Amino acid sequence: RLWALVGSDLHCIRLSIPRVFYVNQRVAKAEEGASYRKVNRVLPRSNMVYNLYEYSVPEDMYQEHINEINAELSAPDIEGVYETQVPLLFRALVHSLAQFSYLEPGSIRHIYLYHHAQAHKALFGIFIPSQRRASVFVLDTVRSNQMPSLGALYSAEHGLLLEKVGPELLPPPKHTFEVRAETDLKTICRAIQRFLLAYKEERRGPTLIAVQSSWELKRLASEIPVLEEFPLVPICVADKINYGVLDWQRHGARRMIRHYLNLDTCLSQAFEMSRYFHIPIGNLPEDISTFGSDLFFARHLQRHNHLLWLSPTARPDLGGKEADDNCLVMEATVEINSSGCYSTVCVELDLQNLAVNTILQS
Amino acid sequence: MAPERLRSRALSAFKLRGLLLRGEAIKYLTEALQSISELELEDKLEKIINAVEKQPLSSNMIERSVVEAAVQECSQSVDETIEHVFNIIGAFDIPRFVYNSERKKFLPLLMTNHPAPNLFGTPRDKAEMFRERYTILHQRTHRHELFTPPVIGSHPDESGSKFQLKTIETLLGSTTKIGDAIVLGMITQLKEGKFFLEDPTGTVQLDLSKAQFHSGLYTEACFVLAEGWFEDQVFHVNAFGFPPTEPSSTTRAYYGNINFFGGPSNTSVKTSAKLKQLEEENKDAMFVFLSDVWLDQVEVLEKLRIMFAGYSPAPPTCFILCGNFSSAPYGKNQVQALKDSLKTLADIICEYPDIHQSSRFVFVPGPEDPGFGSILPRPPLAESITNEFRQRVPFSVFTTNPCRIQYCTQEITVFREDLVNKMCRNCVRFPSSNLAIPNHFVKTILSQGHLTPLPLYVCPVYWAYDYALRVYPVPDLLVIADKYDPFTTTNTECLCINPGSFPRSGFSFKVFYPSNKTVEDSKLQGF
Repeated sequence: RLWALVGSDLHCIRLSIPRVFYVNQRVAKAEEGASYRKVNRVLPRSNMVYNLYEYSVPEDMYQEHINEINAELSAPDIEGVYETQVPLLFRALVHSLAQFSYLEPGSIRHIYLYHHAQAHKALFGIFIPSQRRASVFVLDTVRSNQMPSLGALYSAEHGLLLEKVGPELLPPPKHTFEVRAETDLKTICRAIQRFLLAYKEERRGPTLIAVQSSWELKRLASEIPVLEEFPLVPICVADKINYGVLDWQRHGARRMIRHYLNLDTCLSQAFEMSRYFHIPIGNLPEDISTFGSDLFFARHLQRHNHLLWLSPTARPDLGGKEADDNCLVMEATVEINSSGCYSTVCVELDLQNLAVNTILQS
Repeated sequence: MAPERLRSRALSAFKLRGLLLRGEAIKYLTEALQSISELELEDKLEKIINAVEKQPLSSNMIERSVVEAAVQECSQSVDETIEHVFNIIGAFDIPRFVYNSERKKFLPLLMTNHPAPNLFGTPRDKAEMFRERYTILHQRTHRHELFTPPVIGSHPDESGSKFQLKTIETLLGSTTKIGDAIVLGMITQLKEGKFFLEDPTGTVQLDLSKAQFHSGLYTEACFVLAEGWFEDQVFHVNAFGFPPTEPSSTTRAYYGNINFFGGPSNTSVKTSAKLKQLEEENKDAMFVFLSDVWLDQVEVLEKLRIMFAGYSPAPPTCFILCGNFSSAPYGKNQVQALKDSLKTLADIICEYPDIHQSSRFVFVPGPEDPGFGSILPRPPLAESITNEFRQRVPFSVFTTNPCRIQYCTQEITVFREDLVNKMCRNCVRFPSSNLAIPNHFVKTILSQGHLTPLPLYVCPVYWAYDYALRVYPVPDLLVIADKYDPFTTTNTECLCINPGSFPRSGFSFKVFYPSNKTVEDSKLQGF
């Protein structure tokens, strides 16, 4: 499903792409396409030097039709055995495309939500700018309730940066609140499902849900069904809070209310990253963040066509491994150790960013 | 009965047979025999003395344990047993025999100068692997019909049924352009494209321009009968073939019923009348075999619940779950996920207590599972992972990969590795398609007599434990668990099977009945 922006909040369509297998044979074995086209992507055959094959000219190609190989492994470009697997993601359509400048990915309306938790104090957090109703729903100290949910969920503090990074939000930010609570495994998620389905109709139904963080139970995929998009508004787990939770001078003002501005932070960060590789709201940065380099390198290895990249749990894009080539992985730092001091100075030098400096000379 | 006369007669009964009882032994014997009189006492004494002498006695003096075992056997207590009837043998527990050429006999290592096997082997042991593989195949080869005729067996002399054998060092000499040379040796690509043969005497080039190759999947490190002629330090191959395979009946008829397979039995379990009876005490004696059981997936766990529902009637004696237990074997994540897997499996097993008390559950971990996966024989899965399953399901055994399972008179080998792909990638000569690849693979494994007929960097092995990977003599089952294809084949009274890979077989798996040696498909794909 492709989710995109008309002048309203969102619209969508259902689509598919011919998912490439570099099947590497149409001559003897064949399927419903003679797609031996424009053989150029030479790099898997070059990666395979770790696997040691000869004469290795690039490819031959066809759709992934079934979950099974042509086990009579062979090829006409030159005979041999090959990976043939590549299409781990779809990045652009085949059957129109724009220039994808002016991507302007900010939809206007959403509900705001938060999941971070102690096993005994789980902090399901509603707090939004329009509605003053909020939540810190449930705790396993059933004889009591989470006490700062009023007097510090109301931050008594609005930061000055709200007035600067504010235009990405339709109502102005607003941080005075009141709350409700529940305690039983039957009721929390079911009630929040009904709540959020009704909450979205205040903004009218079709909307994103701006989850400020999903540190509890990875409540990003493990949530009740969304009915529309889940954006990657969640912050990474930077505040690894597991103490007794009532210290809301930080755990309430900073963790909840100042992390409203992290909506604007994370989204503007993602948008300006999308200026460089055109994926805004589902983008990897602040995780391992490899997708910037990986996808730029892949499309440059399409510009001079070399390879769209595999990604197994281990490292490479090749088949069986000769361990002698791995022995380097199995196994300049000189200490001149002048324990006499001779041309007495503040003995010092320090060097940075040497890796990006290295590649420039070759 | 009078204790003094009972003691005197029991001591005399053992003394006349040449056996001395310690004080504890005679005291226990008198207590056990106190309820018996002269109408039965002497027959009881003779019977239990025979039971004593049946045991591996190291001396004439008898401790209390031996007479304990003897009189308990006299009192049966072996009814509906699992000991003597079903054993799981770790690869490190397999006995280390060595073939002595001058005696032409397999000797256990205690009767020899050979040291005990250990992971940090000597430089000698690395060569000893391949030298012993050649030795076993060599003594296998020379007992075939290719042997020379007896004394005037034919009035004209014959060249060993036209299959007379020689070693490399013999032909490095006067035998240039002799058109009938046959040599047993290992294929090696000792120079790139310039293949060589090697045996314990030396090496020689292989001109394999014509191969004329018999069915079987030839790889580097395969031992072959190279038939050809020698010139210019090159052996010009006319034909390649593997050594012929033996049935275990032939091997044990030659060498006697030595327990090559291992386990408690001193003799081969295939020859025992009592065990022949105990094998068939249950007409539907049955076992279940699976592989790649990804219990870090909820789908695999739920389908396992349905499989336990399906085999609540007539449950097996044991479930065999071969390794690569995980979708995502990627470290700490999977250590905790396998703890969760075994907790959930214990929950499921306790939700079927009848199957819990009727069936055992054993695990043979794969190379990708956590621990020392990458080198064989693999140790079992880490005990810290197993600990909750150890205490919550005592009816289970985590073990090595490979492991040797014995059920009464029959021999089962279980080994998890994706070896067909390895073998075909290290292929020297792309086989003829007229025979199916699992049949090629099984013929190659049986003829090479080894689970890993490939170079060491292709199949990393602790050098001194390479004998544990040896397939010799041929067992009843070769359970080669492999992603490639689930299958069933047979040769030399073995059924060589692959349970496949449970997430990729559509959750199909195998069932085995040793009471008639039949194999059935758990075709439970829509379950």
